[PDB]
Amino acid sequence: AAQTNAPWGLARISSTSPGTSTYYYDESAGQGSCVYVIDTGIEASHPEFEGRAQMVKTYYYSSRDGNGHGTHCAGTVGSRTYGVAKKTQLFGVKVLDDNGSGQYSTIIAGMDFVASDKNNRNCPKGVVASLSLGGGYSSSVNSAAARLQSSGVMVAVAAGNNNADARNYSPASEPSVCTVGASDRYDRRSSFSNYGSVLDIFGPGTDILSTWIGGSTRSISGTSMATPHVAGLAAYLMTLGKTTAASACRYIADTANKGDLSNIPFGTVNLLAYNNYQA
Repeated sequence: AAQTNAPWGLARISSTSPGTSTYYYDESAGQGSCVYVIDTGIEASHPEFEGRAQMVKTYYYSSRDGNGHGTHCAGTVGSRTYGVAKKTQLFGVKVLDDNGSGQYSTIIAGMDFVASDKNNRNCPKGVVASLSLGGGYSSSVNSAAARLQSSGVMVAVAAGNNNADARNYSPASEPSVCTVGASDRYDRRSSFSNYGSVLDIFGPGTDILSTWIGGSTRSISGTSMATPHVAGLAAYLMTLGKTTAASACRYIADTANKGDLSNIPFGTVNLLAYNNYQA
């Protein structure tokens, strides 16, 4: 399938080259998979989600996304226009308040929530969790991420926006999950992107168009935007049968565009997420 005048990032992870604007992907489009978006919520009513988004948990007075961030990430995962995996099922877990902040205890609870809740969902093609959040190093946060992964969920987490080594942030620094840095439309490392040996992969993160609350759209930047590209890609590839929740990060690294990014510090992977789709 081909989506013309796609957002650049969608075009990028189906291309061996930057600078194109059509997204190509297998029409299965992640159908039968599920991706949890652990964030500020999701505006499920957005036309862009087509009935495939739902809130399943909140820790606050509402499960509505009063921020927009979680809605944007969800859109990159699976919205009809802005999403990688255009037929996945999207589940919102609001660990972050409408100001975009959250206690680590709450985030940890959300992670263990997802590890259990998947057993209450129909996801025959597999389960992904996307975590466009983080703060300073916490072993208990990492451990929760590792449990969720261990439980059979493909965990994708943002590297962070400090232009520093991701080793000092959680859950970025958890080795067993898939830590995602950010790149721009010219295949440069995003200016803010964290780096380091604990990065697994890069995805598009600068000037990423997606859904926003109030039925809207906007372009923003962050490793928060890169993470759901990889989360969606995982779900898409699991639906294709190509990989599993346990092996998808590795598979994505294996099949990445290699050596194409600039300003990747020595010791950091030079791998850009790529669906290897050939129509």
